[PDB]
Amino acid sequence: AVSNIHFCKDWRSKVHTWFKQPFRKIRRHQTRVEKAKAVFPATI
Amino acid sequence: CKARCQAFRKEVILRTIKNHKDIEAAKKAVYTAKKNAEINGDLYAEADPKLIVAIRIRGINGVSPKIKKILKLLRLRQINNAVFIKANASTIKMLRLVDPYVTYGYPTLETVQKLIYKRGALKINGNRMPITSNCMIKKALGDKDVVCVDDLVHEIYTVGKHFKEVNNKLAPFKLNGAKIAEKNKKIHFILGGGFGNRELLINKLLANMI
Amino acid sequence: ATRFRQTRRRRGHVSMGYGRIGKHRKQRGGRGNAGGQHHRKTWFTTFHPDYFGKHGMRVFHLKANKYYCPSINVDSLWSLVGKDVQAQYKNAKVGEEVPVIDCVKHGYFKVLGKGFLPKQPVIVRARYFSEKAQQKIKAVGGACELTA
Amino acid sequence: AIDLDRHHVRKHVSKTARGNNAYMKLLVRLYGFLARRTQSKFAKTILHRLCLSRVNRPIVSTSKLACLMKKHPEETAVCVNTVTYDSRYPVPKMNVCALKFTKTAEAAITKAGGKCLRFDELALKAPTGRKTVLIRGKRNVREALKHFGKVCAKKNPAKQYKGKQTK
Amino acid sequence: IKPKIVKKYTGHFKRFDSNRFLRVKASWRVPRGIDNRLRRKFKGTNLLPKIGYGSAKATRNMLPCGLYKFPVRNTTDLEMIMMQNRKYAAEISHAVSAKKRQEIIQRAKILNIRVLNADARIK
Amino acid sequence: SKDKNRSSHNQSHKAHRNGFYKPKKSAYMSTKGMNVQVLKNTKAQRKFALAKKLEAKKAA
Amino acid sequence: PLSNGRNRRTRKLFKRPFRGHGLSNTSTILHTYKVGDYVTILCNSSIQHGLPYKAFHGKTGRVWNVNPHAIGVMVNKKVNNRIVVKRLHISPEHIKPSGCQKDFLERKAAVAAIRKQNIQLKKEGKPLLPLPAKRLPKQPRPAELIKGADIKFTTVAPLKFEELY
RNA sequence: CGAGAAUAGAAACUCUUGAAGAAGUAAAUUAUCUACCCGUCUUGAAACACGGACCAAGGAGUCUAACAUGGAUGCGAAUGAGAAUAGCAGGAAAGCUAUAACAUGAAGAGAAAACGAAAAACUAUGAGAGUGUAGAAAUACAUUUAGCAAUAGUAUCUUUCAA
RNA sequence: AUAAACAUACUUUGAAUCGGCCAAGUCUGGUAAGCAGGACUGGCGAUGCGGGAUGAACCGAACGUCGAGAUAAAGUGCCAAA
RNA sequence: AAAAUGAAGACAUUUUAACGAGUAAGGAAACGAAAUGGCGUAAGGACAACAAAAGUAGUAAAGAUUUAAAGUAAUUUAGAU
Repeated sequence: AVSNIHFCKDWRSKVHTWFKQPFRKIRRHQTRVEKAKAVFPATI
Repeated sequence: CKARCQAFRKEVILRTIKNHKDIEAAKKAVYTAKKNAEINGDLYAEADPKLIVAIRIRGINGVSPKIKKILKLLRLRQINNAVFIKANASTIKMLRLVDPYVTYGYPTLETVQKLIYKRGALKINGNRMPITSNCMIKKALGDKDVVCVDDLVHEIYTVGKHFKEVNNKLAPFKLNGAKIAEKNKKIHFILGGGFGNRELLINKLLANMI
Repeated sequence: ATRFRQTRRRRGHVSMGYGRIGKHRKQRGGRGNAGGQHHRKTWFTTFHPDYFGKHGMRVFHLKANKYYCPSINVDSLWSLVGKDVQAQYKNAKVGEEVPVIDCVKHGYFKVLGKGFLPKQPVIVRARYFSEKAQQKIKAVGGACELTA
Repeated sequence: AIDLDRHHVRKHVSKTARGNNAYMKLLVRLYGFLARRTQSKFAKTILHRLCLSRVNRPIVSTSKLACLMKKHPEETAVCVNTVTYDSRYPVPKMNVCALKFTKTAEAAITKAGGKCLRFDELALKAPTGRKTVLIRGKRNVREALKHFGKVCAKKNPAKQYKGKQTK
Repeated sequence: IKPKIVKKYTGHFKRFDSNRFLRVKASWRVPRGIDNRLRRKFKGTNLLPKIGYGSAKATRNMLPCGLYKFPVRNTTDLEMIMMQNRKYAAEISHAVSAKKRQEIIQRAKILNIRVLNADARIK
Repeated sequence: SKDKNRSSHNQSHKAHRNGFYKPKKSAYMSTKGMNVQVLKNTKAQRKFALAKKLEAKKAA
Repeated sequence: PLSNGRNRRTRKLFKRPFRGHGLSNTSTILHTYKVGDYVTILCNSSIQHGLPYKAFHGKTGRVWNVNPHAIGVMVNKKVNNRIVVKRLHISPEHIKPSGCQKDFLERKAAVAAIRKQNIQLKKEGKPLLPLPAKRLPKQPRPAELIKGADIKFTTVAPLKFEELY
């Protein structure tokens, strides 16, 4: 199989690790929780 | 239970009696015909031998490709390995192409016996089992009507109708070492060497090699 | 699992499994698919003969949503609704109710004819039909509708 | 030294159930003792096929068992492999015995009136094998087989592992 | 009862070129060099550890006393070989203190178990 | 820096390690390129025997 | 160093037999080759059209297919370490009917003659004949007498040297 | 004279040395035999070929991304759905639940429009399973039945100018 | 005729290698070479051991650790077993 | 390699036979009759006096210098300072 790999360019500076994903889920869930509290038809 | 062992021994005794008749009766007719031919002034032409015993002489290093295959078909895959070979126009020619690696003559009944009694072996289930009984020979060679060890020695000596089946079953004998030559083993026995046809002078070499 | 590699068993070997006469120099014939027509021609000929060249017209902006047309053979039409429903209506005829195997709902547009349908009247509703599919459905005693 | 054609190396035939499946290690113990004692070629055949890798134990769809057991009414099909379901064709009444029955293949066989034996119940019922139809599914249907060889060849090409600039 | 423990080689297989240099330790490492005097098995220097040197299976790992070795850390380990006091001999580990040793040594007398460290860490 | 151009030394003992791979008996039974008249008689009979065989199978 | 020509090294391989020039016979174009016969390829340099490759000259092959003007012949060709199957189409002028099975096809007749008698002797109850003995290499001759009435002797000794000039 | 066979018969010992150190092993020296410098390029190095004064610590096939073959595993015309993302208890960079877009696959060829598979298959060899006879033990023979996998060839069918 | 069930047929994946050298009851260019280039076969390379005092190829013969015996090449005035 | 036996014995079982030199290179882990067998360093999850005080350690750990034993070998164990 003929390889097609686009690593010739710079890639180590074009990486995006997803380590914040466990904490993004919490951050948004603590926004809806604190948005329905203000006025509930806000998050409706 | 074990009353068939008693009856089996009688059959082996009966077969040894009959087997020694063929060897002795054929020996008498050869000598009787030699006396009658001397008296009458005729000449006698002795019959050609039927059995050839070949011994590997050299090692395994430096063998030509075709000669290497002929020795394998003769089952001489090791040095000092003696086998019994049928003699006709083919094996005699095959034993001539590989002469520098074999020495072969003709065995007497006193030599066939010593090799099979002392260095005998059989291939049962693929294992080279040394001969230790007749129930072992009967189990392997019952269908070839060879039930004892004097039936095995007789068939080899006279080259019977079931010689090929008996011959391949016997494993190639592993023999000792002994003085092969007067000069060296690089010249024919005719020139006082080691290899080549030795006729009835192979029994002398096999006597010190068994 | 770096204790399972070949380096852990090839410790003590000087060449490290890469040969003394020809060492493990960096490059062994370019970088990537270099030399496609000069010294690796025996590769792109033995293992990818049609790699080099041009064939076919150019679709400047292909719209892959207009070539989309999943197909279901006739033998698999009855498995959309089930094997219980097939047996329930196994004695139906013309005039009485028969199930409609709406293929478009399940994501199959075309209906092809391959294999054999059970000998029961059946209604098939799908966007496109094959010439030998319609014969197979009709010969069994069914109907072939169209949708959209 | 001795001149031999080739030296003694390991024989390329398996004799145990591979992996650590503590249930497959029992059937081989069970069928490796029935083959030795009964000396029946059916048990040697069953033992031999239980020690084959996954790619050499191809599945037998229920429509293959149906068309193979059409003329064998009272028989117990014996396939040493998984038995899947052919959702396009009906499943008649038959007694089967396999290493693993797929959920829909097990429910379909027993719905029509059949039975789904394991390999322990078969040895108890017919150890030597008396009313069995030995079956094994197709082996050349694998997709990996197409690509083997050189595609450029003139007689039987391969199928050219796809990649860059494919056409 | 004791079978004669027969050894096919009673020496040590020292590393090649360890009697000249100090960076080369006396632990065996088979030479892989092309011109090595030893891996070609030249005469005079042809000593390598080959599986033929392995001692007899019946008397392998057997101490000269005729009993195999069994290490114990506490008095409760002794019970693991209280049935086989004619095959195994206790050997108290080197970390067990001088107080727990007199518990093991005395208990080994009760169960009649030979102990190879009966004079270790004595006062 | 010249070199040895060619030598058949050892090239024949190599080929006899894995011996000459003979062709299978299926290779001697190909029917490609045969007489067009013979291949039309053989096809015209195989169709005739098959039609009478399948009809008998359907009858039973 | 030789060349890559198709018919290279053919000064003595394609030369016609001495006093054998000109036309071929009329049984060359009249023998009937049926599928399955053993024929020998023999390149004929008089007829250039369709001359088989010089590496097949003298090889023995099996007629596999008989075409109106050419006889299909298949032979085994040797490659690097494998033997392949070659399927030529040789005109009858370039091939000769091989008699490799000349001996074999006369042993079959001898056995078939005997087996024909065994189906008659058995029907009429006579003891059936035994099949012919198999072929064996030259066996060691037995012992035979020699009469002393028609005999004569010639002494044999090394010869005294006689000069050749 | 006497094989087989039937019946009767017979093998338990002695001396020397050793807790004053037996046998075995280890260390040093002597004595006969044996022994050229390790690593590497090389057809060939102990080489008058190159690095090496000695010692300690460090020191070189690793990580990610794409494809493929094979060994183990789950499910199987489906598999995955730890795709984002949304909930649960517990406080949790862990654990559980999401009838869910989509990836590979279930259908193949054609540059493309346009299309889209059965004669409910045939032939050959082939894995098994019973029965009886006999050597009489394993095992050999005769006969009824079965056609899986695999290989080759066949009819039939979809697409292509062309299979 | 003889040999062949750890027989026979393979399939998939893959490593190393394509600087070679020597012998000859052989050949070509050369006056000739321990030169250059070849055909068939065995070796050194990749290989120790007994012998040729020493020697990559010569002769014997290819190796797990040993004990006892007949051996092979070749030797039997001393070094040196006879 | 072939037979025998096989829920746990033990030494990776028992019997018979053949075999064992080798640079480059290969033989990943698991696979009861095991589709090669193992030694060592560091870190993580478990197990370690089974009658409710449950691996070793101030009655002297790790380390260092030696002496003996086991293993063909990688190395392990123990005594003394």
